[PDB]
Amino acid sequence: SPKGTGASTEVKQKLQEFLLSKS
Amino acid sequence: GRKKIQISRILDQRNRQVTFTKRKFGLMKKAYELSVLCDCEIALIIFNSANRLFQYASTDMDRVLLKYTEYSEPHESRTNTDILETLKRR
Amino acid sequence: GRKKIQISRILDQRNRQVTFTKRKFGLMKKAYELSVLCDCEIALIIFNSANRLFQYASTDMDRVLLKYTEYSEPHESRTNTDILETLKRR
DNA sequence: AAAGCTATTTATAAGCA
DNA sequence: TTGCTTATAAATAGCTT
Repeated sequence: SPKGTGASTEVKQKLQEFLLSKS
Repeated sequence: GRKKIQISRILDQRNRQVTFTKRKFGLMKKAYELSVLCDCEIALIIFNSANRLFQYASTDMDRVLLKYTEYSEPHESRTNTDILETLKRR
Repeated sequence: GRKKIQISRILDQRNRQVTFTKRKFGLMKKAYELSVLCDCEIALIIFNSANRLFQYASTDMDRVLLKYTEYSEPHESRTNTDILETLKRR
């Protein structure tokens, strides 16, 4: 039963700039 | 389940917490299955009232979310309503 | 199902396509249920071999993923590798 | 790849250990 | 909670065609 850290630290960054500009 | 239950915010906070845990697992289980059976990548993101984040990834959330930056055109998107809707319609 | 099936890449491309569609739906169905039952937000991202994107969102996909990006605290994060084991137990 | 139809396998509300 | 146990409700593999 393994938990863990946030999913990513960098990718999350790239994902965001995208989501926002998607507007 | 030993008795049929409608789908609406479980009131008893005790039972609404036992169920969240039980199902959340089953959901991820099926995700995982669909993932292996049909050889496809899947990301699953859950958020509870307390905004506690829960997630799954057939391999790595990194790959998928990143791989979702390129092909952003959803050949199929659904809202809670589509499902609710498509539930009666058929 | 009328017969028990192991979980491994369905070989017959015909059957591996009939199953993807059937399950994908059920998965989203449960997502939706978990969503309403336990009042929580969920994003579901699927990618098939042909990289065709399929997705679901209890309400809005952009919202969930955003909230996600700005989420640095820790949380539950599973995989199939993980899930497989958690299953090898019960 | 498309719809129904069981026969069965799963998933799980309640129980109660 | 902290779980395991077990009737029922559900999901669905494999057939028609």
